[PDB]
Amino acid sequence: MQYEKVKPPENGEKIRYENGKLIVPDNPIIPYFEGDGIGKDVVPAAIRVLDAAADKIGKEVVWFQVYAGEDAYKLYGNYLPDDTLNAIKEFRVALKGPLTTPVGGGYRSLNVTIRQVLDLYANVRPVYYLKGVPSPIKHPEKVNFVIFRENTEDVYAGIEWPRGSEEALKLIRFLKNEFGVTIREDSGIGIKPISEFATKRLVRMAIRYAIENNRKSVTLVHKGNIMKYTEGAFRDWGYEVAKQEFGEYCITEDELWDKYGGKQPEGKIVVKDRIADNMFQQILTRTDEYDVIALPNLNGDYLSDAAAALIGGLGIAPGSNIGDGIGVFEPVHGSAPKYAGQNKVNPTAEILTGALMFEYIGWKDASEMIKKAVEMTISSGIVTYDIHRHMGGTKVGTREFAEAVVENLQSL
Amino acid sequence: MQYEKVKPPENGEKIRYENGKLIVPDNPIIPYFEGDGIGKDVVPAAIRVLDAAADKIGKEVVWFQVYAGEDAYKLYGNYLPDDTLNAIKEFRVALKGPLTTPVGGGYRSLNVTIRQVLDLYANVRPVYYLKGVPSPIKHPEKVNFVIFRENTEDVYAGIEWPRGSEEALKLIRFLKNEFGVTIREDSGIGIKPISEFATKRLVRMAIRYAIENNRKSVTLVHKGNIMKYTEGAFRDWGYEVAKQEFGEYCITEDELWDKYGGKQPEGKIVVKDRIADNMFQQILTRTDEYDVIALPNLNGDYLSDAAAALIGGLGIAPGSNIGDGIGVFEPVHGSAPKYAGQNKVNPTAEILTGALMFEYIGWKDASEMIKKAVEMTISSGIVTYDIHRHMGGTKVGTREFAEAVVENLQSL
Ligand SMILES: [Cl-]
Ligand SMILES: [Cl-]
Ligand SMILES: [Cl-]
Ligand SMILES: [Zn+2]
Ligand SMILES: [Zn+2]
Ligand SMILES: [Zn+2]
Ligand SMILES: [Zn+2]
Ligand SMILES: [Zn+2]
Ligand SMILES: [Zn+2]
Ligand SMILES: [Zn+2]
Ligand SMILES: [Zn+2]
Ligand SMILES: [Zn+2]
Repeated sequence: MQYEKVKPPENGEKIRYENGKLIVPDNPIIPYFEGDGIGKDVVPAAIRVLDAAADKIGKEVVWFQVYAGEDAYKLYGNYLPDDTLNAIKEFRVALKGPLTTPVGGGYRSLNVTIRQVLDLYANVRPVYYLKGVPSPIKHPEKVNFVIFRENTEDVYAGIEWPRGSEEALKLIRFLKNEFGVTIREDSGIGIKPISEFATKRLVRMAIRYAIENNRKSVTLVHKGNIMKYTEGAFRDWGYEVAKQEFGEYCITEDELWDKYGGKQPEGKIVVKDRIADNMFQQILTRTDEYDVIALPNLNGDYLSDAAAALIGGLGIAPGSNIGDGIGVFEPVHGSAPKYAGQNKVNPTAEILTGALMFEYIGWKDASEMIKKAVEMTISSGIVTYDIHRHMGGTKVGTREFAEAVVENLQSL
Repeated sequence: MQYEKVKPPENGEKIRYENGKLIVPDNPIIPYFEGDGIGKDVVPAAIRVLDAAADKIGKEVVWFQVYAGEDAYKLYGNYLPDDTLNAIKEFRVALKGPLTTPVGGGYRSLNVTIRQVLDLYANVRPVYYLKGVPSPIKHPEKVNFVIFRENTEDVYAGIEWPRGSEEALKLIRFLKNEFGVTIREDSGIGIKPISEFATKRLVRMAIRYAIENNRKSVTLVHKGNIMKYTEGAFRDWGYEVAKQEFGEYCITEDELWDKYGGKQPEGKIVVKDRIADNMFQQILTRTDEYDVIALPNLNGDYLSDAAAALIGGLGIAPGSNIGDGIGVFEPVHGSAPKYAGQNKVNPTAEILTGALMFEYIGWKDASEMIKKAVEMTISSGIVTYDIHRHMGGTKVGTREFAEAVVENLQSL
């Protein structure tokens, strides 16, 4: 690719993507940017940990520092340059730290435009428990999900207009004359679009994941009993993909009971569905019963934040945005201005999202090694500010914490 | 008021609604109906407990039996007859069992028409812990919320059209050519209206409730960071109700710290706001910081279910649908056909709903006595089979459970 104010490294190898299969080297070049505030601290930390987890299983990563945020407005005059985008476009996995939405924008607008120009349609969140991390629940150890969230549409597509505005007012009056529907005039208005195409590729991804990692089930979560033609369609469209594209692998829950007596044949993945508002109960009492979960945008967000709270909270949650043969990896957490000062914030989220990057790369044995080592060190009592909370009497800084997990990794 | 196939009782007095107020005599006539299946068990049981609570406090409910569901159908040819709707309209407050929505109609439809004709715009749910109920979390006793959910608008109002229907395609095209919004045509399409009127009605009642019952706070829950003109509007309209209608009582969080140094003078209500997806953590880790919660329709449903899940579940949840000087009190659970008549099901939810009804009509002390009685009974390990599953104890029938809460009620 042609790069402006930064060149790739002479020492690396591209990851490639033919068919739908991702071809990964032993020395892949993977771009990353520190991003804003806290990122200057946590991303370096994840790097050192991933460095050691790489060189532990006879491989190496060749990091390609690109830029985003302040670093970029300082350098290109722009917060999200062509270079950065084009680096991921070319190299297909990136590790990112958190961004700050510049004065003017809209919520997480730099993260919006990244998923847009790169077509990252799925937010993928693994939720699991590490021993030693504090939990508000009695049985956090039973929690083990991977959540696949459609991330392009639903109410979160930002299609809406304020009360009393001319566009709002025309929509309401349109809906009156055309369909005889009557929306009070003093109303703000949004629109909720869910499409066959977008539902079907998110689910197709979740199922393929289940097959490929032999998870026992895929659960479709929807509110299709009140919202028949948006949420209810997500369900019908998700079932269709299981039924029409994966009949080798997928059986319904009707099929589980009548045809298989309730036995789970090897190879087969159960595809089931649960009403969204009941899932909050299900992850608390039937935690055992869910692995891969596939959800629309809103439900995806709520359920996955609910699940993280069981397991130690959002501050340590690893995230991902994924499309076709391409992925971008950041913690679910923001950039926090102050961070108590420097070197005091928790790198665990970034480290574990680093681990998630390796899983998507194929090096899932190295991902596992990172999880165990993060655990061994949190269990030891070595923790930063945020987990000294409910085990108070041992501290240690951001750098010192990453080093201590490095200690534990090399110790296999 | 006229009655086709029933007659109101000989010996009571109407509760009255004058100025903003219920005027409740010692002997109110209150209509009720058993409803379907499980209803023939738990409603009579709740009645036994409410009679003992009223008597102990110098009061009497003159019950007025009316019908809905099957019983109504046989008696009237109408699953939801005129006299039932009218009895509630005349006598203002009603206790109900659950209703199976019959073969092929508007969803939880009987309950839906009830709240439409009677204009019950708030769904109100107390969430609190009773010792002796199994709980998945570490500090259940910190849970003490009352959730006010706007129950007339939002995506739950079913304004919505299937993919490729003329109605949908015409809406999609209109949005493309009028607002420059491109919606994929393989989309089903809903609309999310949120109006001043509905919102201010809900928030008003929530803040009144907090004043009348000395609750420390009202939290507005919304996803207005992403949905500026719907949820965001809910937020701001709620703040306007606080400042402009309840200025003598309501302080913002900023005021709490500026004006009172973070204390909380007695009599001031903190009105604050929080992001809906952040709320699942909050109710688990900062659970003592929340009291009165006011939400729009969909957030209200997810959050209140997720709160019931902390405390023993939906099987035990009291519920309320409320309007201006009018209220219908139902448990949250359905009619669970397969158990009908067995003297098996747990009547705690009806019982607790009866208590919620007592608060509504101003008998707060009786209300407190019934919750207390239920605790003591369950604490003792006197439990119906649902709790017995998990706790062990003395398995007891529906009736003997009620007999046991009566005997506890009388010792207090
Ligand atoms: Cl978030
Ligand atoms: Cl009739
Ligand atoms: Cl429900
Ligand atoms: Zn356990
Ligand atoms: Zn199709
Ligand atoms: Zn089809
Ligand atoms: Zn979220
Ligand atoms: Zn240091
Ligand atoms: Zn009296
Ligand atoms: Zn106004
Ligand atoms: Zn619900
Ligand atoms: Zn027993």
